[PDB]
Amino acid sequence: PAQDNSRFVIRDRNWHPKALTPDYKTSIARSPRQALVSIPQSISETTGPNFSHLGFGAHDHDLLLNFNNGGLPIGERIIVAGRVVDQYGKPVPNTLVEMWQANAGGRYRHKNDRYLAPLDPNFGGVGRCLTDSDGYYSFRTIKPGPHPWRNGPNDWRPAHIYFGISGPSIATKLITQLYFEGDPLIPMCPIVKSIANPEAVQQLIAKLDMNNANPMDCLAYRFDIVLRGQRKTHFENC
Amino acid sequence: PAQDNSRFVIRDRNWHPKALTPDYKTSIARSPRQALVSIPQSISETTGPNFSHLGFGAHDHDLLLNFNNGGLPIGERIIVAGRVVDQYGKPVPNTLVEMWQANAGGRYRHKNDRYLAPLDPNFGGVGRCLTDSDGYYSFRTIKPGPHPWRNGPNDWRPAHIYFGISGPSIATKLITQLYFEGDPLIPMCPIVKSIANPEAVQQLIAKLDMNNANPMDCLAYRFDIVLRGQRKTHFENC
Amino acid sequence: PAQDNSRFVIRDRNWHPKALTPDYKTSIARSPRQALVSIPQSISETTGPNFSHLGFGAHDHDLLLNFNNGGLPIGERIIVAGRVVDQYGKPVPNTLVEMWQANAGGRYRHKNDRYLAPLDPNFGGVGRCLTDSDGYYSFRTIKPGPHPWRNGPNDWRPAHIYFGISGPSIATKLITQLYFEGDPLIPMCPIVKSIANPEAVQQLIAKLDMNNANPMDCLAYRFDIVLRGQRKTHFENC
Amino acid sequence: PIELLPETPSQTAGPYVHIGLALEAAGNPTRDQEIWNRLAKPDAPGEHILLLGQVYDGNGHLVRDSFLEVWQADANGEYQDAYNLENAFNSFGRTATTFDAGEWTLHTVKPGVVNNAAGVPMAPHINISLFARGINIHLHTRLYFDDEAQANAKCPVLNLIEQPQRRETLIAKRCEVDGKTAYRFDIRIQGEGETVFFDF
Amino acid sequence: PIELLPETPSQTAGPYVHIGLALEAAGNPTRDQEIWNRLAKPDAPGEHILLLGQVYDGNGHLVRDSFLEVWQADANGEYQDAYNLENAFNSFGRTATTFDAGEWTLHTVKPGVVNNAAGVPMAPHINISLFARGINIHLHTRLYFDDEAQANAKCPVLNLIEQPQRRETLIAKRCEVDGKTAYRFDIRIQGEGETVFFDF
Amino acid sequence: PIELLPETPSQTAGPYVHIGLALEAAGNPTRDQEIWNRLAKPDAPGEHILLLGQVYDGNGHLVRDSFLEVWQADANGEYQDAYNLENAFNSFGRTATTFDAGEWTLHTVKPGVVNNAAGVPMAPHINISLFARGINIHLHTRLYFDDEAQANAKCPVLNLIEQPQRRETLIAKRCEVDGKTAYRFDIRIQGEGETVFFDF
Amino acid sequence: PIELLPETPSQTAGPYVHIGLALEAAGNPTRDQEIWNRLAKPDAPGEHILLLGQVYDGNGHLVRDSFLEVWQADANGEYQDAYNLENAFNSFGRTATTFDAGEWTLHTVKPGVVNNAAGVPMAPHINISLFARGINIHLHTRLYFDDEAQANAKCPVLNLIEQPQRRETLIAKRCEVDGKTAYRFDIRIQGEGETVFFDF
Ligand SMILES: [Fe+3]
Ligand SMILES: [Fe+3]
Ligand SMILES: [Fe+3]
Ligand SMILES: [Fe+3]
Repeated sequence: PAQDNSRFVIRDRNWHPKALTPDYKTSIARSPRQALVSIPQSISETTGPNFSHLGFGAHDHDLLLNFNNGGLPIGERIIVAGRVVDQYGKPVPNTLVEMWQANAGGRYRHKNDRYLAPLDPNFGGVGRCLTDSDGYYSFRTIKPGPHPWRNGPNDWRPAHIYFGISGPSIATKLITQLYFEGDPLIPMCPIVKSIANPEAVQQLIAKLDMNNANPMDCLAYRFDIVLRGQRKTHFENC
Repeated sequence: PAQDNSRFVIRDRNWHPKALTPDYKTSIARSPRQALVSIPQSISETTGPNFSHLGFGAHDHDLLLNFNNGGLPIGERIIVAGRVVDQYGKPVPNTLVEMWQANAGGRYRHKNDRYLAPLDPNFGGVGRCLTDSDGYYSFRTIKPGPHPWRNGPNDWRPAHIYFGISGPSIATKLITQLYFEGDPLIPMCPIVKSIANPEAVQQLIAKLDMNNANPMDCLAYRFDIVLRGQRKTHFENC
Repeated sequence: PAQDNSRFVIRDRNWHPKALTPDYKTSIARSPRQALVSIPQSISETTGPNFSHLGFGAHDHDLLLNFNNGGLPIGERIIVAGRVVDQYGKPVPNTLVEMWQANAGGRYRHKNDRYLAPLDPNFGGVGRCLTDSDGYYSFRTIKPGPHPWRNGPNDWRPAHIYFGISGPSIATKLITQLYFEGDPLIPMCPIVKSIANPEAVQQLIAKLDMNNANPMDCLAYRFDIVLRGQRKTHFENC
Repeated sequence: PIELLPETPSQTAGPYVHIGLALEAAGNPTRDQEIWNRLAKPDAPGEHILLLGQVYDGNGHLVRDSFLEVWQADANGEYQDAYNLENAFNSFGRTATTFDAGEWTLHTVKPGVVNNAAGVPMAPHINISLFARGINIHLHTRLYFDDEAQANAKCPVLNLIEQPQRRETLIAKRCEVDGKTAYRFDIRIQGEGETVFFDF
Repeated sequence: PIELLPETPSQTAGPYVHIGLALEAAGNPTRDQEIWNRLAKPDAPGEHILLLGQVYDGNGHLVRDSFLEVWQADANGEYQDAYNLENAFNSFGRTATTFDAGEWTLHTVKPGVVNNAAGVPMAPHINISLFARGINIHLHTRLYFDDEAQANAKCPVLNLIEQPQRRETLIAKRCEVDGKTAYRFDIRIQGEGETVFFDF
Repeated sequence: PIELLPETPSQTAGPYVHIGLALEAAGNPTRDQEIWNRLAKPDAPGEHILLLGQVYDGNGHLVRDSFLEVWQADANGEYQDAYNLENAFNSFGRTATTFDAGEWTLHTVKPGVVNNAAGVPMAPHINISLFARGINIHLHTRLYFDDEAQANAKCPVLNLIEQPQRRETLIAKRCEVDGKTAYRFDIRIQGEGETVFFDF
Repeated sequence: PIELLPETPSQTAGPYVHIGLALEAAGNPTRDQEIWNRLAKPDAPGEHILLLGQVYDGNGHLVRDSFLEVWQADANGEYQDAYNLENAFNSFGRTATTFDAGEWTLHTVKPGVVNNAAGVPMAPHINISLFARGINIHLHTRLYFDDEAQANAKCPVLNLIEQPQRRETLIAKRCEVDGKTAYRFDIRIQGEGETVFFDF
């Protein structure tokens, strides 16, 4: 079974977005009004699932092939790759990285999305993988299109891919969104701007990575992820 | 008795901390949601107690001697001294200055403080004096230690001494906290940061004062206090 | 036995303090007036003791428990931790780190210290450990207080902990003093100022390390130590 | 414009305020002379009354660690500023909520009427300043009396509160404690029935 | 001070979280292996229980797009981190509220007692992380059980909640659903009866 | 040019060095194992000798608070680096001046000859590092023996000292203490008869 | 930290100091009242004594242009600050060494014992400040008396001089000059027998 043998650096909740960010209108009614209650780390918080033996399908990381209905999806072929490390710079190997996104036109394969841009019959928009023994992950996909949403009267999300990362414990688990280098929608988005610190916003912007591209084939973007620093316990209960 | 013969410069409530400063968690439920109601100064507000006839014990200003249970307290021997003036620079003489603090390890002599750092059998942590005829006050004490508190999961107050100053009226009365020059905890503290303006925060930082030290004995810190400016009434009721 | 198989980068004796620094008065009569004589490295200088087989007590690194006379010492509970590396950045594992200090009030447990600040019956002021296999060391202690000394008429040492580090040879062995981030006494001290280069002084200032703190318990400071670079011999005797 | 020296900024009095300002309550030994909650000797002129109250946060929960300073005219409408434990009456006092029950008490006399700066009579009132953990700058309020309805209706300070409903939050309720005349003044810092707080 | 690499900042999981993390709930085809809401197979030791609940916003309206992750000890009080669909028990699961099914469910066993880091027993609990549109960083809470009153009263984590009334928000209500033992645990994100959320 | 990480700068060991490094001398309790001044058990191979000396400042006054570390080959010319209180011989030790008389002592064996890096034999020597209040970076020296005159005259390290007169400062004087073979090595930090100090 | 106005920096009094401060010694006309070397008129109580001395530089050569100021208690141990040429005793005086007269003199009484700030008696002493060409800031010293050995051994100021040999530099030697009691006090600014100089 899992053991309590590590502690995780406390989150900076002014680096993350706060709960109440009213320009993102849905946050107004979905933010707690009472303060969070701080509790000490116990085995409940410092452990979590390890997915080394989850069974992955051959194409689970390849969105060009994992919704194949007779053709390739339309849109900008890209590799999205990166490393997961903790705040001490230590790689996070064999960790679960899940991602999902709209198609090249900003349309999601969900019944609730009625945006007029069409679905792509060969694109589903869902990926997963484990990081390797050195902390690296890789997906192949179509660059998602921006899409409009019912916030302000003319609001458009920048192109984005959602990411979920498990890490070593439930204390490290994170959902975030990847944006793309240069996108002029980034500075305008009230969801991006839920993050108060502009330096923190920059951490979510994937960089064009020509070094990792396949010539005559696909481009590549690099998105590195930093989870809470993990340290051994010291001088406790004495 | 007291008479109404002066007016006090209106407070700048953007220089003071605002009531609602949610990173200081207890302020969320203890801040009014309605606006303060402005009222004109009358004799009720422009008068207040004077403590010239309060009887002070010999050691009331000397925390090294006022909780003597067989020895001296452990910790950094310091004089804390300064001048109380109003905003026009006028000294405020014969005014009550009270102070209280934790011991060298950040433990308070209060039944509600269960921090594991020990009490000091020769330290109580409370002082009082009057300013002299030129507005100066002086205490002798131990430099308090920082101490953890149940706000965020790893929050620590900088070393601090609480001050209360009466001044000429109930309109001038103030409670504040003194911090110490260079303490790296100051920029991190959500109570310090309840003050929005960095220049106001600087006003709470006592400076090392080698000129006032007793060689081979104790160091000294200087903390000057500025109360609301007092002026005569003019052109009223005409 | 030991063998001569490495060379150590020559010391920069303008980065270190010089011998004669007259504002530190005792250095005037305890500094050589003749130049040091340079000698080449031999097995006598490039070897030294290793302490892997020295027996350490359970609390040798823990000054909160190693002088226990019925309670805890009074003062600011802190971890002091860091890494010992050489100038090429290589960790120095299994090396002896010794430290000693005054108590919270600047009083040393030494028969020759008659400063009027009291001794703490539960504080001794001495620690030792070995660095681990990755070069890291850790102590738990009380933050020492500044203390006056008979140099100029009103001289005060900043809060400081003495360190001794063995390293791989007698050529690497060092004694130094750790100071604490922000202490306003640092720029004023003639012993600190024995070091001519301000950048070298910065190398002795331990930084507050909230990431390593135990919430509701103790703070932490980080002090990394750099010993002379070690290289293999090359092209000798040919 | 003309900018004077800035005032020293306020900070919270913190959860351990009572060790500097309410020593009995901290669980600590007192000094020979303490500033506390008995404003009137038995020989003081006027109607001797008990004041008491509880303090509530925005969730309706008791604030058990609050500290209050009061300032009031004597029964003859005079502010007695020369503070002295030997005085028949002190216009100034201090109190704090008990930690178990949260209730503060003050022993005093009903204040006489004083005029505002324009010469208009104010209804009998106690000036209160509230301090506590979570309160970054103290809150000013006034305690008026429910058996002074005629004077209250004409008070130039109460009439600066735009809404009659909010004026009601400052009116203490006559009651009896141990058979003796008392007035209860509860303070609600936030939310339903929020007490009026002043700036001046 | 020592400043480490900053953590990647959180963002909302958004309205379409189920397409990535709750494929069946999204009404989309599933892969061969999915992480879902059945922590216990019938053969798992312990008391088999159904958990269910609804999630409400600050206006008291149902949240029909939430995503929940849970982490709990087995019946013996051990956390099982080796996630495998072949296991009779996994400590980790996922569930969701959707337009068609506004009430999430989990099929599990009652967790055994786990000590905190100081060796003090915590009352039986399930750790929950809540994600949704409008939630910028996920909310952490704990589900405790109303039939563990004695343990709940002594739990060092529940006792860090200053107000007893707020502790009640974390206590799930035992019932029966289709003749099997169940507990209902509703979450109120904001306002009246607001659920306690943790930071650690 | 290539600039490596700078070395941590030295500071004085201070007047209270003995509390960290010479606990007996500080007047303090010792730990189970201490690194001190008896390098050789009685069974150690070689000629057992006492070393002793006093340390003088530039005014000719005793340095009463000095701390010395020594490093020497065993009698067979081997450096024993695996420090252990159970060893017959340790190549490393520590000593300190007594505060009343100022005299340090070491119990050891006469070191055997070792070669320099060019393969040339060095005369028998003890490497010494001197620390004290007033000494900002420790002083390195060597103790050689006056009954090794032939070897001393050919030592490639002694011959790096330009002046014969200065070479004499490193030659310890054979004597007898309690009837036992000893060598006295006084150090003069500054001025007349200043001891040679090395850099390497 | 708190930084006050800086003190005006010292400079040497220069080769012609006597024209400003020692007019007779400069061989120049004097004014009606001069501050000079006769602290005691014949009628002053106490033991009348002559003090004399020479001043030497670091090469052992006479300083023939020095200027000295002295401050001492009267025979009762009281400092008399009301300087007046009519007084039988003044606590302050001036003297000099010149080309014609290389040995300064003072005519005074032996000072009584004065306590330090902790109430501990200091041995009888004269405070001296020495100025000259080549001296950038004046040198402070004290003249004590060789016939006060018991008091000197207990003086809290002499005992702050770490080395007993240096304490001897402050002890003036009793003699007789023209049949009257005298003490010789030579000052050596630098080198062999260097006089102790103070900072306060
Ligand atoms: Fe505090
Ligand atoms: Fe989206
Ligand atoms: Fe020291
Ligand atoms: Fe000139």
